[PDB]
Amino acid sequence: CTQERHYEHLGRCCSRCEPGKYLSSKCTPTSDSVCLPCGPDEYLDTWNEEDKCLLHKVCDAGKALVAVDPGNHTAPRRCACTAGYHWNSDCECCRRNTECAPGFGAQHPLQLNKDTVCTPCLLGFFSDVFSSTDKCKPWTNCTLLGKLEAHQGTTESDVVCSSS
Amino acid sequence: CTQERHYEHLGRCCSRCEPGKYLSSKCTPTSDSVCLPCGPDEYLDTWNEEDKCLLHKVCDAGKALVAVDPGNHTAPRRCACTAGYHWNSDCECCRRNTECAPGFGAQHPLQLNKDTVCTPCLLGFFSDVFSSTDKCKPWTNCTLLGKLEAHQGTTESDVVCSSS
Amino acid sequence: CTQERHYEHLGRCCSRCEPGKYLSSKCTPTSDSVCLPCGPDEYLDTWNEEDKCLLHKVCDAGKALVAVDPGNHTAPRRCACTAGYHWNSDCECCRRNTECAPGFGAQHPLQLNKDTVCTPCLLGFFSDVFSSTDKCKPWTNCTLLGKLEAHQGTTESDVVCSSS
Amino acid sequence: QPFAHLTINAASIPSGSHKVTLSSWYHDRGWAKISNMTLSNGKLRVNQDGFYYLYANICFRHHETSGSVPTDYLQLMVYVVKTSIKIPSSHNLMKGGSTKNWSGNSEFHFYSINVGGFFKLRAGEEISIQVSNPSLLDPDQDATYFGAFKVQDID
Amino acid sequence: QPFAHLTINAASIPSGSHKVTLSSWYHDRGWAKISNMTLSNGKLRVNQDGFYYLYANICFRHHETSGSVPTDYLQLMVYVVKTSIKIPSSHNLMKGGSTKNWSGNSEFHFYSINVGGFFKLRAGEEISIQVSNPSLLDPDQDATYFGAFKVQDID
Amino acid sequence: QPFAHLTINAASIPSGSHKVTLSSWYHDRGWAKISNMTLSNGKLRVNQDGFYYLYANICFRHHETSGSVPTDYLQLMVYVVKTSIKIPSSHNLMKGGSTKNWSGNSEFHFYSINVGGFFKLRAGEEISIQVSNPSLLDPDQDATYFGAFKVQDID
Ligand SMILES: *[C@@H]1O[C@H](CO)[C@@H](O)[C@H](O)[C@H]1NC(C)=O
Ligand SMILES: *[C@@H]1O[C@H](CO)[C@@H](O)[C@H](O)[C@H]1NC(C)=O
Ligand SMILES: *[C@@H]1O[C@H](CO)[C@@H](O)[C@H](O)[C@H]1NC(C)=O
Ligand SMILES: [Cl-]
Ligand SMILES: [Cl-]
Ligand SMILES: [Cl-]
Ligand SMILES: [Cl-]
Ligand SMILES: [Cl-]
Ligand SMILES: [Cl-]
Ligand code: NA
Ligand code: NA
Ligand code: NA
Repeated sequence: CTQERHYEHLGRCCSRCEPGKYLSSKCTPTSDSVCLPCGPDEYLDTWNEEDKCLLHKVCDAGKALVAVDPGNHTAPRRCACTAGYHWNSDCECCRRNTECAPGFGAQHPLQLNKDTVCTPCLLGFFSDVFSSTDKCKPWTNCTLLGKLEAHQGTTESDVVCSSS
Repeated sequence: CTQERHYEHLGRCCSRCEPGKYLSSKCTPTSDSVCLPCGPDEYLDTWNEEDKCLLHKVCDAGKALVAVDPGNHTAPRRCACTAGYHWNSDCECCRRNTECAPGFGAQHPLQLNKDTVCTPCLLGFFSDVFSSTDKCKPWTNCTLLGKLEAHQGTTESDVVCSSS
Repeated sequence: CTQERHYEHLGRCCSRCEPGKYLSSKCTPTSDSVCLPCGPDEYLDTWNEEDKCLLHKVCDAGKALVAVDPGNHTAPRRCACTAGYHWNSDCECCRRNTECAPGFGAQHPLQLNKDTVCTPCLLGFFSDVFSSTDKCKPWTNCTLLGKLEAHQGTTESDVVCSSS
Repeated sequence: QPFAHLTINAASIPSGSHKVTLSSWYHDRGWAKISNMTLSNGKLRVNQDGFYYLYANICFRHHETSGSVPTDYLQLMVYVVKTSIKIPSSHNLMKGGSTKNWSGNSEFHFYSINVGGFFKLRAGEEISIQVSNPSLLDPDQDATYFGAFKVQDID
Repeated sequence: QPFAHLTINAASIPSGSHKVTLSSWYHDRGWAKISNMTLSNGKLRVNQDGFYYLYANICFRHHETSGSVPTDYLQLMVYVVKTSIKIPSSHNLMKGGSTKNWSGNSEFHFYSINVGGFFKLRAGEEISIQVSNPSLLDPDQDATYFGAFKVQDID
Repeated sequence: QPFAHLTINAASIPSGSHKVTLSSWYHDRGWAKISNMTLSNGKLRVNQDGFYYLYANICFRHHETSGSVPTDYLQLMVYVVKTSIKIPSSHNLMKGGSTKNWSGNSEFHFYSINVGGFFKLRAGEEISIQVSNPSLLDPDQDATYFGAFKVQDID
């Protein structure tokens, strides 16, 4: 019969269970599907026919994970790696963010659960460190120090000021 | 009925098995408990109702364990860590004894299966090493060397003798 | 009955299965042994009564193994450690060949799956390196360099030539 | 037939670096299930005589955001223990684990232990799990668990 | 009763250093066997309801002739996953493995993982294995395998 | 139904650093038990056809009082092997273990292996255990053991 919200069993057409409920007992010849609500910390997000509800994933702080939203009985809990780490699907862990080499800066705004994007330093900016957070900082203005621009700076080093 | 040496089963009051014997077959309506002696290397220390006897622990020399007493059929075998090691309940192994820093000496008598106790060096005594066995040794008497006490010693160093 | 190519079962004397075939169903009172041929990559090398054929070993290149012969349905596949490695029965892996110290050379011809044999350098030959492949090399002939033999060489060092 | 599959109670994992007996598991949640057996604070009690197969999977993990592992000596262990409500002393049925060096520069360290055995259990006898470093326990239901199922009768 | 013991298909082991779901096993060859269950590209499908015992043994190996292991960060893992032909998302049943340092001077490195569990399975549900480093998989039939056998009925 | 749970014979563990087949286990002592199977010098013989579940837990340990582990190359392994009194050659059913670095400054090193599998066994066939470093074997009954129990009939 209907592909959505319905399923066929023993010839007759039965109705599925709404999200938040599981299929306690399937349709008998004398009754329809009996659907009970998901227990504590459990959930189902689709129109299902599952024997039991799924258990919410544990946002383990020991894995540097934190919950963005706890999720309901109809919703999966969503986790993210804490500051400075990004989720890696291969190891299923929070890997350390990639450091940007001198001459390159960490693009801002920094993403929540994503790895650091490294962008080359533009004209007038420099980076002299390896950092996954620090972006390209502007050259020092020698006037602010009451000095003069001796030698111009690069993308890896700042300008040098002389009191001449 | 009686809490000690007796146990109730199927209404009637049966007698338990003495240490050194196990409960082969429990009481029938027409007989009492049948108790057989513990086999080789096996034991039971209390008045029991166990199906079989416990096997004596292995005092593995490979774990630096040694037997204080082998134990009988009514007695648990008792093990201890060999010289220089103490038993640790967390790892269930023979951990290396704690070294006493200079200025501190290992308290004597040294215990069999216990960790080294460190005591500060008293007046007239010193320790110049890290050791879990060596205690505070007395200052050198300069007279015995046919010399004189130049500078007085401390708790971490000996006195110095001069042939003046 | 006959010990070879025959086996007794349920009183009567049945015939075994030839190499390349397995014993699908043993002898019934009304028939003899039913023998089916070994499947793909499978084999049996003797006159057997096995329920199923043995699977050929995997000559894993990841274990530095290589196949000498792939073997048939009546033959085991034979593997060998690649160049520079010998099979070790204890670890069941291809261990690195033993290096011959200076003063010693690797005996030739080098064996396929066997460890390097180290032989002392004879008179007029030397080895100045640790190698599992390099054998004892002959002293340099100073005449070929248009020079003269200053100091004679040893088993660990070459001769030295002077343009005198 | 009786059985049990107990996953770790993620909200009640003990702290510290001392060996403890785990006293909180799930019994009816996710993959956690129990039948004809009773569970009381980490002690899976046998209600029916028989030969059971006992198993345990224990996962240890550590991320660098939690700090650093001290003492340098690290032995991650699991002991499957059979207690009884008639005899005070408890006895190890199965033992597993490994000494580890987690002093590296990597941001994450992981290790899992697995044990399995065929044992003769009587009604009243209890099975419990104890681990060496509870503060390193993986709270995941697929990671840290122990269970049992009856195979044959004693007769 | 239904069962399965699937050994790795040595001629179809994926390459790379990314986690993949293994899609090729032996089912009727050597120790490999299957009964009243169906196998389709690494997905062992359950045909009959019941409580099964699931197990997996995964061996990782590396010889120096193959080169060197890069990145230095090495986490050899195995996930036993339950999928379904009615729900797209898949879920981990069991997890095992260890972080390793294989940057030594030894010519050969080896490590094996083992997991086991008692699970409730319905007809239509599928079990699959995924590993972290498929290029390090041991092709031997005694090394890399996973299986299942029914113990009790659901009722 | 037939079964076996064999713990290591602590008084007959071989010495040396070469791989050997263990030829001494307990069969009726402590947790050690056997039924409808026969044991002859480390060879657990099958007396009744059927599908069995085979398992083994092997623990390796080393304390510094015993000296030091030489050669630096250390691969702790376990092979579960099926022999037969009709064919001379033997074959590995299951394999497990790990390469280890036990050259640290710690006083104690420990490592356990676990393997499990569902196999089809005939009467006359024998199961045996072989380990790489017998001198490192843990003599404890909860540490080093192997067993088997029948699940289904062959038919
Ligand atoms: C949780 O439930 C509320 C109910 O209104 C719903 O709006 C929300 O979308 C659910 N959360 C998620 C992540 O689906
Ligand atoms: C061993 O048996 C003897 C019997 O006289 C007893 O005295 C002794 O206490 C037993 N040993 C222990 C440790 O109980
Ligand atoms: C493979 O089969 C051929 C058939 O002629 C036989 O001659 C050969 O000996 C077999 N190979 C081995 C290694 O036995
Ligand atoms: Cl619960
Ligand atoms: Cl037992
Ligand atoms: Cl196949
Ligand atoms: Cl389940
Ligand atoms: Cl015995
Ligand atoms: Cl088989
Ligand atoms: Na930078
Ligand atoms: Na001191
Ligand atoms: Na040489």
